[PDB]
Amino acid sequence: KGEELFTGVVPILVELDGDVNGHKFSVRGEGEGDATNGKLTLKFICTTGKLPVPWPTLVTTLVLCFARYPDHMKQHDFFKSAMPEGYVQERTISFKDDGYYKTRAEVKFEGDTLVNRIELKGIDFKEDGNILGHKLEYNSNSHNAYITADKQKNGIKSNFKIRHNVEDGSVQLADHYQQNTPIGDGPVLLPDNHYLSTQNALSKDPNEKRDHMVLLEFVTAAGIT
Repeated sequence: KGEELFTGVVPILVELDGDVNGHKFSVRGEGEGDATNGKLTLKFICTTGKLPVPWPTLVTTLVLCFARYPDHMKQHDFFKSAMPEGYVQERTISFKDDGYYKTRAEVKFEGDTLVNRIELKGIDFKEDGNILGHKLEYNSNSHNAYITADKQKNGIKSNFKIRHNVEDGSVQLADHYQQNTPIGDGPVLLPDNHYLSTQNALSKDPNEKRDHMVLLEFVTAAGIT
C-alpha cells in the first residue's frame, strides 16, 4: 500500500518558515531517505542569512515515515500508512526556563518527492538565554521517544524529552508534545505502545559559506516484544 512507496531511496524536500521573538528566518533542506535502513541524509540552508536559533534545536522539527519498522512491527507504522496523502505533525517544544516553539507541519508526497513543510513560531524566549544567545553545542544526543495511539483523533501522540548540551557543561531540556493526524480519509494503522530510537550526526560542508547543517539521522522502531 503506502509503505510500498518507501521500498527504495526517496528524495526529500524540507521548507521551514520561522519566527522566534520576532526574529524571522527560513530554512530549506534537500536530500534523501532510505527507510529500509532507517537512514536520512540532508543538507539544510538558512536562506535568510544567519539562523537566529541554534541548529540542533530544529532537528526534531526538520519525517518519521523513514523510520525502520521491523517486520514483526509493520502493523504499528502509522506514518507510512497515511501516505501518499501524508499527515499533519504538530508540536509544542517547551525549553526549560526559557521560551517555547509551536510547530505545524505537513509531510506528504508531491510527485516522487517526500516534502516536509513547517510553520514554526517561538514565544517568550530570553534574548540572553541559551537559544537566542547561541550557547548550545553543535551536536545531538541519542534519544528514545514513546509512541501511543489516539483513537479519539485517528492518530498518534508522543511526549518525550530532548536534552541539548550547553557549552558550560550543563544540559538544556526541551520537552516535546507531539500529535499526528492524517490528511486523507483512507485507513491508517493505530499502533500499540512502543518507541522510536534515534541517533543524529551533525556536520558542516567544507565548501559552503552559508549558515547550514549537514545531518545524518537513523530512526528505528522497537518496544513490541
